[PDB]
Formats: sequence, structure tokens, C-alpha cells
Amino acid sequence: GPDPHRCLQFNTGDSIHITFQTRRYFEFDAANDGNFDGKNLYCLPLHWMNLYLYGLKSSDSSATETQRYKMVKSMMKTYGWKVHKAGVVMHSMVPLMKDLKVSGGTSFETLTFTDTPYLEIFKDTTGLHNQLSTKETDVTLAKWIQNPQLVTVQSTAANYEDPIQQFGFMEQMRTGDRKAYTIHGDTRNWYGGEIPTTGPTFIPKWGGQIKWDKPSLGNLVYPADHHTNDWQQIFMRMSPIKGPNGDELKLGCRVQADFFLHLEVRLPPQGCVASLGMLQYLHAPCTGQLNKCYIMHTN
Amino acid sequence: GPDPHRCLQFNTGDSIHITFQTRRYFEFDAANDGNFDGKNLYCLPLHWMNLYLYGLKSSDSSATETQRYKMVKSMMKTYGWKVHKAGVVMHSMVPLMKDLKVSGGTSFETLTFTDTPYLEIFKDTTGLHNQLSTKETDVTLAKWIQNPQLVTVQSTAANYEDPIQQFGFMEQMRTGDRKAYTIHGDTRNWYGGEIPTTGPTFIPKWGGQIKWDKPSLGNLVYPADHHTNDWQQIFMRMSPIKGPNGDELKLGCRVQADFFLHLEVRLPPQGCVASLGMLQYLHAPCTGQLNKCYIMHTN
Amino acid sequence: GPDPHRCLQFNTGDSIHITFQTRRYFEFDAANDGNFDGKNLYCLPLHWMNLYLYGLKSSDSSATETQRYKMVKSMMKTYGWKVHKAGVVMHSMVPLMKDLKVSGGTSFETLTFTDTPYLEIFKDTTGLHNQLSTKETDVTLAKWIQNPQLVTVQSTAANYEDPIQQFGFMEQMRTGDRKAYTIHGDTRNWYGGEIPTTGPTFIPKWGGQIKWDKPSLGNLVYPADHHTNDWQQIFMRMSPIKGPNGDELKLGCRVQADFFLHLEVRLPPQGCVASLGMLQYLHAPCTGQLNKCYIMHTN
Amino acid sequence: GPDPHRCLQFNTGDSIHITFQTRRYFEFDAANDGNFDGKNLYCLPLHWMNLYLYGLKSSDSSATETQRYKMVKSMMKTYGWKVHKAGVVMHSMVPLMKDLKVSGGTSFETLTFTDTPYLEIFKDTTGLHNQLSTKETDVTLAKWIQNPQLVTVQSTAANYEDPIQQFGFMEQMRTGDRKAYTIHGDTRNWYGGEIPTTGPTFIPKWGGQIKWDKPSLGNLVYPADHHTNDWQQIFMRMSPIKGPNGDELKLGCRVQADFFLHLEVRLPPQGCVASLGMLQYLHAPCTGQLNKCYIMHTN
Ligand SMILES: [Ca+2]
Ligand SMILES: [Ca+2]
Ligand SMILES: [Ca+2]
Ligand SMILES: [Ca+2]
Ligand SMILES: [Mg+2]
Ligand SMILES: [Mg+2]
Ligand SMILES: [Mg+2]
Ligand SMILES: [Mg+2]
Ligand SMILES: [Mg+2]
Ligand SMILES: [Mg+2]
Ligand SMILES: [Mg+2]
Ligand SMILES: [Mg+2]
Repeated sequence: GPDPHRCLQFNTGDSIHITFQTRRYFEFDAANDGNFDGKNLYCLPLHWMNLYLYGLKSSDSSATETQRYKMVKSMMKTYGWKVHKAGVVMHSMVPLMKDLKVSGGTSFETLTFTDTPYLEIFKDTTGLHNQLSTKETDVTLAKWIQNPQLVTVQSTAANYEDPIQQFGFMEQMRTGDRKAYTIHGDTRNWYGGEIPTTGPTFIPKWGGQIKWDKPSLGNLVYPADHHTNDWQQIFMRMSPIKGPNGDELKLGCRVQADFFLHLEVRLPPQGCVASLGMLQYLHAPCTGQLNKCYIMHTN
Repeated sequence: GPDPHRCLQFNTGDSIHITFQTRRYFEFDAANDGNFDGKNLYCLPLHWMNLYLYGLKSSDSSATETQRYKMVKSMMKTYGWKVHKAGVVMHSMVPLMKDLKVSGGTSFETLTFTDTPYLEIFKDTTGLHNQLSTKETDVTLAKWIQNPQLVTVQSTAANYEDPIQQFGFMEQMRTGDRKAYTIHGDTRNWYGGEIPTTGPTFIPKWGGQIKWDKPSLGNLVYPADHHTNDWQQIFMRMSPIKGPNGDELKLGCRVQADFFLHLEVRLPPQGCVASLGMLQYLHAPCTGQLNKCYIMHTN
Repeated sequence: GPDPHRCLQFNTGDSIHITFQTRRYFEFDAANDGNFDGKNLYCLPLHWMNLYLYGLKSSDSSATETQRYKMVKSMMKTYGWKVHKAGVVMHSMVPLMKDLKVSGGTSFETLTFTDTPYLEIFKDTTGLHNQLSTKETDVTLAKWIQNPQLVTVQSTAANYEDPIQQFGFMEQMRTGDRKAYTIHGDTRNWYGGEIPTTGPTFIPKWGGQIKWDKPSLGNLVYPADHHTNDWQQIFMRMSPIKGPNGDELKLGCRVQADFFLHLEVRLPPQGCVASLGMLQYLHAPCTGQLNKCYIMHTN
Repeated sequence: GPDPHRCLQFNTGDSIHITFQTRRYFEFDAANDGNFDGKNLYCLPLHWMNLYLYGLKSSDSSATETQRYKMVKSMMKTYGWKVHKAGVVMHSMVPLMKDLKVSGGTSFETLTFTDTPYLEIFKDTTGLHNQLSTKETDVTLAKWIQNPQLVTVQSTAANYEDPIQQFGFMEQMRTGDRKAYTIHGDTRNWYGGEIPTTGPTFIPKWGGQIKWDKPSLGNLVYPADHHTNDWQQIFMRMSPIKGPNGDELKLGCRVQADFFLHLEVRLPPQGCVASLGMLQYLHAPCTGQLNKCYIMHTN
């Protein structure tokens, strides 16, 4: 039979799950400054946890933490967390143009005549780049939340066709389309620390130049055995339309972007003191800079 | 049993395969200069290997060899190559117009109101022409890579309807369409030499006026027995729209063109010296001129 | 149905295969200098890629790269390579002796009377040595290509029987025999760089003291989980024959050695620029020195 | 048929197995010094190989090596060893008390009236601690062999109930019970060196802060891929009994503890010299200090 003297055993490793969800408006043009070129593309870093745990303050559109992040921030920081899945779906595109003008007046923005204009989406699958800089080096987290920011992919690309000649992956987005991109985080470890407003924290992934760090008092755990499948962030630009006579149209578009992230947070132990054991297994996530773009290549 | 004194036999005729891929933007108008006529059409010489082995330099949009061609150029030149299949697919057409104007102002380019405008594509299947010249005789390889160039088909064709009355093959391309054209090269021989920037090198084909040349020290190998099926390059022009009262619209369009070519290159022999035997079987491909257009007719 | 706006996706990770083949003559004696001892043995480093990618210049018997290596050297260096399988087969042994002499004359070389003489082949399977030096420390790549070179295994081994008392693996080779030894390289990674004439580059293997290096900008990928099966190079010497009265015969032999290596080289990306992404995953192969011998022991 | 010239191949990697067995007496009290508190607990480090390879000298109860360890010490040190399984079984508890006293006299030790008193056994499964110190910092190996020693778990724990409120795992031991605890060592590697009298040598385990070291001339082999199941040592104290009026009983107990460890030792190679190859794969075991306690936490 049962042990009449069995003692209550405390739970170990139990956790909770929190889902983050939000919606945003994004606008895009041909990523040009004057005549079309192939120097920049808008970048959407889906791997940046910051884009999901933060939102915009209604009064000044500044970056502010979501109620959910705010309420579990302390627990995350101390006991650890994992990111299972996260992603975005862009849809409901609305094409725009600024080619109409009044006599002795300037061009004004309007809807487009038809639905022929489209957005171009790229991924560096052939291994062109390792590290890039934002066109503006003073970009803030708020800006990124407001919209994907421009990244210089080829400072010397006067030829606007460079992107379509170089990027391995390419697809178009037009009215009626739905474009979904997701990322699954590595779940072998628990990660510690908060997700600051100063630097992007990457959803746990291991490959190429990308790597997370070992615990303060513990061995590093990672996939050393083989090359993992690399994950690519996306780059975009409204397709730059040139006419047969060299005329360049002024087109752009606005889309709705729905975001989601599934977070799992570790619970504190039973008792009345903060433990210390987690120092042996809590890994430190990889981080970057608001004005930098790191592309993973495992092959 | 096996021969205890068998010696290692060296491989013979082994080769490697390289695929070339790229994407480009093309623009077209009614191929006119003032009032519509039927004198010129844009030509897309899919048989020109140069269009696949070269690309555009990002800094000045000049012709430059692709990394792939660059890395196998030497081997190709000396040991030989074959072209299996190559082609293009034009899609995502975006119709354009320059008929809108502001009071006391000129016409400006804009998207089109509807999707009714379309591109006309022709092939000389009935045997009208043998040799044509480009409208401009100083065209460069870079220009051809940038866009299909104009070719004079009927210097005396004041009547803009001449093309639709004369060309045996004709089809239209409009928004949503995909137009694919391919060519399969003759594979009975291996060909030598580089693909220069000065003159177009034709994908091996035999028929009519078109022919490749014999090896330096060897017999010519070709299909002498029968007439092969001729291959036609395409000619285009945005359909020239005239109104009931003689008004002529200013229409054009931009499309995306994806290119591919499958190349097979012969490997050098085992050992430490360049051989000489290939001189007996390496044929010389047919070549043309950047300002000329040769049409094949085997029947 | 299909997407009317699908774009061409570029190939990724495609590669080519190159096989290297050659034949050589090797000669061996009892590895002695005067009276027999057990200090040296000829070594055949099958793991040295240099032995397969290089050959001998016909004019001066110096080391020179094979046409095949020469034509892919640049691509290998920049985009990466792997070695699948490589090896040698020694056969057609011809026993020799220098025991016959003319009155008031010296000994002269001749064929042997019978086929009783034989070659001894060893492998250090019991873990005797880690690192050894060549008897002559000024050995060149050309010498190694010309013939297996002497390596000092026991500087204090006056007793010529030491090798047969110590080496764990041993087999004999005589007329009619075929002795094949192969090595399979690790294929989890791509490796960069050329194979110089100055230092031996090892076919990728991981174990014991042997290890390859991490990419410039990427994580190291290797089998950390377990001990791999170690690979042993071979050591030889014509069996030293002593008579009942201490007389020492002067025997040797010549064999034919056929070599082969299967190389796989990565192709450059589509486009007109050299990429940089490979810096994240191209590992650096292990290298040694022409006058050193490293033996692997994983158990 | 068989090769008439086949040579004897030497054995490789062969080994021998040695089992260690012993019995001891352990005594325990409430781990207090005056009034009950929750600052210390007796610790039994089953992972310390020293507890199995050493015993007590009959003349002075000092630590001395067992005949078995003594006879294989040299071989272990040089050629390597592994620990498969080891453990203890505590049984035959005899409860004690010192609450009886004579008029105008002090308390004297006696058996207990009934079998209600019991021992408490804990394991830090919830990750409370990483590193602890022994109550006395001058503890010797002999002391540990003589009995489990006190370790300070909470220097500020005046509240004697702290242990039962904090430790995740807890069970009781009373008359008639048998408490068995075992540990299985990692067997992927061979380990070298002796097991000194100065510092505890841990049975090979990898996880959290715990790790073994790489060979002198070889790659480190360990489970990097995932978090292993951590192993916990035990902590004890006779249950501190307080009466309804605050009276504190003086209880304790004595048990018999049977120990065992299965060791596998590698044999030297055939021949007449000590080899050197083992330097490439013999790992170095993790070690600690006689006055320290390291707790593993992999999650
Ligand atoms: Ca916005
Ligand atoms: Ca163009
Ligand atoms: Ca030779
Ligand atoms: Ca005792
Ligand atoms: Mg605009
Ligand atoms: Mg980044
Ligand atoms: Mg126009
Ligand atoms: Mg032509
Ligand atoms: Mg001789
Ligand atoms: Mg070596
Ligand atoms: Mg007592
Ligand atoms: Mg310890």
C-alpha cells in the first residue's frame, strides 16, 4: 500500500504561457531618395522580441511595454523564459500614388487608379550579406514599432535593378494577398533577463554568426553537432516603376500587419526566498543594435 | 576472379553542370517616334548566351560577367561546354500611359485607368526576313541586358498595321499573364571559347543560314540529313492605339523577366598538363553582332 | 492553381564534383642505415590532400598542381569544398636484392631469386605515439609525392624487432597482393582556402588531438557528443632479414600505387558579386608540417 | 581460405572491472547547537569517489586506501578508468535519546522508548543552492568516511522549520526502512589520474556548474546538445521535536550504511613501454574541496 509517512514533494520546473498579440499599419515606397537605385530596402526583424513585448504609448507614439510584458517582466528576468513561436501576417494592401498634379501646383497623394502596383519582398538566401547598417543610424525602438526601417544593402548600387538580380528569394504582394512569416525559437534552454528598450533581443536561434551565451555558473547548451536551418528576416520595397522613356512613378502602399508571440515563463520555486540555482542553466539571449541588421547563414 | 594487377583507369569525358538565373525589368511602348508606323519592333534574342552569363554592375549599370561565368570561364574556354536549355518568363505586367496633362502643361506618366492596354508579341514564322539591323547601330551588350532593343523590320512601313498583317505568329500579353519562351541547344558537340562582351554567341543551333563551325583539327559534326525545326526569337511593341478620329494614345508597360540557362562544362583531364586532344572535337559556336538580328528559317 | 506572379527563386547550396586520379611508383628497403634497427619506418599520409591535388612536373620532378586542382582552386578557396572519399591501392610488387657481387667488386642490384621477400605494414592501433618527426627535417612536398618518407618512431630502438613487438596492427604484402587503404572525410561542413605547397592540409577528420577550426564569423560545428572512430595512416619497411649467423640481407621492392580522391566544390551564388555569407559557415581544415607526423587516437 | 601470412593483431581498448564494497555506522542528531534552527544539515556526497576507494586504518581511524584501489592505482592513473554505478543503502536504524536524567545529575544517552522518532532526508530539487560550505572548514577525508558532515544551508535560518518549508524533496527514515541512493557515471570517456586524499574527485557527471576537463592533447567530449538530468546528493537531520510548551527533545539515531562502486580500468598496451596515446582521450574528472558542497542544477 501507500507510505503512511510520505511527504509532499514540491513541483519542479512548472511554468506559465503568455500570448502577445497586436496590429499595426505599415507604409512603403520604392525605398528611394530621388531617382531609383538599389541601395536600400525596408527591413522587418521578426526575430526581435522587442517588437512583440512593446507597443506604442497613445499620447506620444513612443515605445512602452505591453501590460502583459509589464506584469511578468520580473518573473521572466529572474526565473527564465522561452519563445515558442512568433510571426506576422501582412494583408489588406492599399496601393498609393503621388503622380497627379494640378496646374501650377505640386503632386498630391491619392489612391491608385488600378491594383497593378505591388510590393517586392526579399530574403538573402544565397548568402550575400552578414551585417548591414540602417540608413539612419539614430533609429529608435519606437521607429521600428512604427514601421520597418530602411537598411543599406548596397551603398554603391546606383542600378535600381540590383535587388532583383541579387537576392535569392523574392515574392510579390498585392491587393488581396496575405503574407505570413513566422519563426520558431529554440526551446532546449531557458533564458534570463529583461527585454530592454535599448537593444534588440533575439528570439533564441543558433547558426552562423548568431549565437546565445552560456549561463553565469553553467555549461553552454547548444546544437554543436550539425548546421541548423538558418532563418531569414525579410526586406521590402514598393516595386520601382520606370516608364519606357525613363519616367519614374511615385508609388507606395499601406498594409495591416498582425503580430503574435507565444512566450513561456518559468515560475519561482516554492518557499519564501528567491533561489539561485537558475544561475546554472539560464542562458543569455543574443542581442544586437537598433541601427544594425544581422543576417544568419548556416550554408 | 579480379585481376590482381589491374591498374586504375582514368575518368574520361566527365563534366559539371552550372545553372544561371537572374531577374530584370523591361519597359515597352508602341516602338514609334512620333506618329505610329510599322518600321520597328523590340527584339529579345533568347539565343544570345551573353544575356545569361553577364549581368549589370551595380555602380554604373554596365555589362559585367556573373560570378558563375567568371569562375568557370577558363575551364569553358579550354575544355568545352554545352547549353542544354535556356529561356525567359515575362510576367507581372504594369500598363502605363502619358495622356494626362495639366492646364498649360505637358503630359506626365501615370498608371493606366484600366487593364485594357496590352503588349503584342510576334515571331516570323512565314519566312519574311533573314537579316535585320538595330534601329541604332551603336548598341552595346549593356543596353541589351538593360532591355530588348529596337530592330528595323520594315524601313518603308509607314502603315502601323504592317506587323499584324505580316507576321505569322502573334499573341498578346496583359496583366496577369505569364509568357514563357525557351530554347534547347544542340548537344551532340562540345563547344570551346569564351563568351565575349563584344559579340553575341549563339546557343548551338543548326538550320537555314545558322551554323556553327568545325574544330581546329577535326571533322565537322552536324545534322546534314534533314531540316531541323527552326527556332524563332520574339519581337514586341505595346499595341498602338488609334482613336476613331485619329488620336494616338501614349501607352507603354513594364514587366518582370526571369531568365535561366543550364550549362554543362567539360572537366580537364587527370594529370599536370593541359591536353590538346580537345582540338579535334571542340566546335566553334555561331556568333553575330550587337547591332544585327539573324532569323532562322529551315522551311 | 499556380501563382501568376511567382518569381524565379535562385538555387542555393548547389555544387560540383571532381575526381582526382593518378599512379605512382614506390620503392622500399628495411628502413635501415647500416645494421638493422627499429628506429624508422616509411610513412604514407593518405590524409594529406596535397598528395592528390598535386603531381610531378615532367621536366624536374618538382611538385606542381594538377590541371583539375588548378581550374577549381579559386572556387574552392572562396566558396568551399568537402572531401568524400580518398585512398590508395598498392599492387604489383617487385622484390629486389643487392646481395650478389663480382670478385673484387661491390654488390649490384638485381631482381630477387624467389618471391619470398615481403613488405611489412603497420598501424599504431594501441596508442603508442602522438607526434613524430621525419628522419630528415627538410623534406619537401615533391619528396612525399615521389615516395613515402622515413619517420623516426623510436630514436633509441637499436633492436630491429621493436616494430613487430610494439605496433598493434600488422600485415604483409608480397607479389600478387593488392593493399587498399581509404579514408572518408567528415561531410557536415564546407571548408575554405587553397591547399598550399608549403604545408599538408588534412582531409577533414575530428578526434583526439586532431581538429579543424571554426569559421571567421561563425560557430564551430563538430561531433562533440562522442568519440569518433580514429583513422590510422600506415607505416612500412621491407622485412629485415637476418640469417642464423647474423648476416643481414639487402632487400627492397618496388610497387605501383594508384590514388584517388572525390572532391565536392561549392558553386558561387547567382549574381555579379562575390558574396560574404560563406564566412559564417566555411570551416578551416586542420594542417600539419611536411616534416611532422600526427597520429590520431580517440581511444 | 585464410591468409597463410596473417599476423597476430594486438587487442585494443581491453579493460578490467573492480567492485568496491564496504559497511559503515552513521549517527545523526537534529543538526543543532543549542536551540533548534534551520542552518545546517548533514551531507552525504555519494558522488565522491574517495568515499569508496578509501577506508579507515584500524589503528587510528585515519583515511587509508583500500587494497583494491592500492593495487590498481598505478594502472588507473596512467591508462584511465570509468565509474559505472555506485551508491549506498542505509538501514537498521536505532533511535536514541538523551532526555532521561537522575536527581541532581545530567542527562544520559539511552535507547528510545518507542520507534516514533525519525530521520529527515532532503534533496534540493527546486534549485535553492549552488555552493555551500561545511560548518567546520577544517574537515578531513577521514571525517567524511567516519560520518556525513554538517553543511551550512542557511546561515540566517533561526527558524528550525526552514528546511521543510524550502527543500523540494523530502522523505523520512525510521526503524525497518531501507534507503537506497545510487548514481550512474557518464561512460562516454575514460578518465585519468589518481584519487587523492586531499580533494574529492567526482564520479563523472555533466550538468549545470558541474563539468569535467578535456584531455592534455585532445578534444573535449561531452553532452553539449541538451541538458542532462541533474543528480542530487542528500542532506539529513534527525527530525527536531518541539513540545507544545516549547520543550526540545534530544534525539538522534544510528544506522548502518552499505557502499558499493563499480569501477572499470583500462589495461596498458601490449609491448614493453608505457604508451602516450592516451593523452589524446583521457579526460580529467571534476574535483571539489573537502569543506565545500556543490549542488548540480540543470533545470
Ligand atoms: Ca505604423
Ligand atoms: Ca531594365
Ligand atoms: Ca616515385
Ligand atoms: Ca562512523
Ligand atoms: Mg508616395
Ligand atoms: Mg538583427
Ligand atoms: Mg509612355
Ligand atoms: Mg541574332
Ligand atoms: Mg637494395
Ligand atoms: Mg600528419
Ligand atoms: Mg543525543
Ligand atoms: Mg561537492
